[PDB]
Amino acid sequence: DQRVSMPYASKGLYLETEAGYYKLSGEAYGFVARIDGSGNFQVLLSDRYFNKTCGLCGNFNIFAEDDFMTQEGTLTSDPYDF
Amino acid sequence: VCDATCSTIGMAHYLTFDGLKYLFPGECQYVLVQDYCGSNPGTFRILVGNKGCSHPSVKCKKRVTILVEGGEIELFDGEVNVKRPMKDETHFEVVESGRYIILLLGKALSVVWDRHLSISVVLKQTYQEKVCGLCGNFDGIQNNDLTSSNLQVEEDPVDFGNSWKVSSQCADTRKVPLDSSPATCHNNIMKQTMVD
Amino acid sequence: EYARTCAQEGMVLYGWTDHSACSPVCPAGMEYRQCVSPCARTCQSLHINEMCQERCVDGCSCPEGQLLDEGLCVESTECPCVH
Ligand SMILES: *[C@@H]1O[C@H](CO)[C@@H](O)[C@H](O)[C@H]1NC(C)=O
Ligand SMILES: [Ca+2]
Ligand SMILES: [Ca+2]
Repeated sequence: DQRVSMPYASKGLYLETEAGYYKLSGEAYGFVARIDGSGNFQVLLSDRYFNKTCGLCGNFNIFAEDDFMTQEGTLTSDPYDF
Repeated sequence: VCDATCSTIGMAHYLTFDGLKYLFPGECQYVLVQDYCGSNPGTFRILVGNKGCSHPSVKCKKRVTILVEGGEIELFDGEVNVKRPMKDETHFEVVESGRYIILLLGKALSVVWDRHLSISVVLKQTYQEKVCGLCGNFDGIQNNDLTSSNLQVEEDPVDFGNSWKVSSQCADTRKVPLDSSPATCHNNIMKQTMVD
Repeated sequence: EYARTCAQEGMVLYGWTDHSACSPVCPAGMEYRQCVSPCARTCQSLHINEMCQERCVDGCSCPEGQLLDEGLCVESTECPCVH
């Protein structure tokens, strides 16, 4: 809850600005986030979680149809209740 | 004149050549020492990079990237790694004797690494004020080891190392309120005396 | 989005915003380049090279000169010092 300044680098999380756009790097933990001026979240993530990370950006598999596996684990046809 | 020796005692301290302990908790990547300083060729550019190391803990794995003879050999997580072999492989040498990684690079350069944190670069008579960086200038004069990149002496070393970081848009560290007790020992007088 | 999605796959595209009549927003002094290096040579910087072999990234950046200093582009002559 304490507002900090920027940039910021604690706990292996460099919180930087690149190309006038804000960045959050976690290369130890294998991810790089960022945002643009308008607001467009982006998430770069390694190959280490291939068939691991299940969530709202779906699994990191090859397929694209089966990447709605709910918090229970259920292939759903709706992109909404998921 | 004898062979001087930097060091990185613990997580966040630095011992210069002429001999000057000072405090610098950083988190960005920093220039430990180099030769490209003002009016010289710029042969070697040893760097150091820390991650999560403003408060010393079981964390703070270092990353060391050393740039000599157009090469790129670097080390972290126990082993060394070559990213770009340098031209004159003749002077190259690596001696994994005991705890250490002794590491020659020429007639007038050497490095040591205890596999965990310590960085102790060792120079010869050759330079005698040809370098700069965190470890200072290697001149014998001990109070001019705070000559920042903008060519002046500072007094508060937390502002010194902030000049020497590589990524000029990452975080400059925060001036801590000085006190003889760090975070945990602060207001925990009992524990302080078992460590003392 | 379609620009970046193709860029990530190993095949970049160029200059598409020239005629598209839409450029993504950025603060003053900069506009949207494409494939600028992340290691933007700024003003209070150490002249070091061939460590930033990172991949090339999209985003707005300064003109040819006009180095960066605290969130704005400023001409190389007026580089300050610090104490
Ligand atoms: C993925 O993981 C699941 C279980 O997590 C496993 O049943 C399956 O064989 C794996 N293969 C693919 C393509 O994800
Ligand atoms: Ca998928
Ligand atoms: Ca000195």
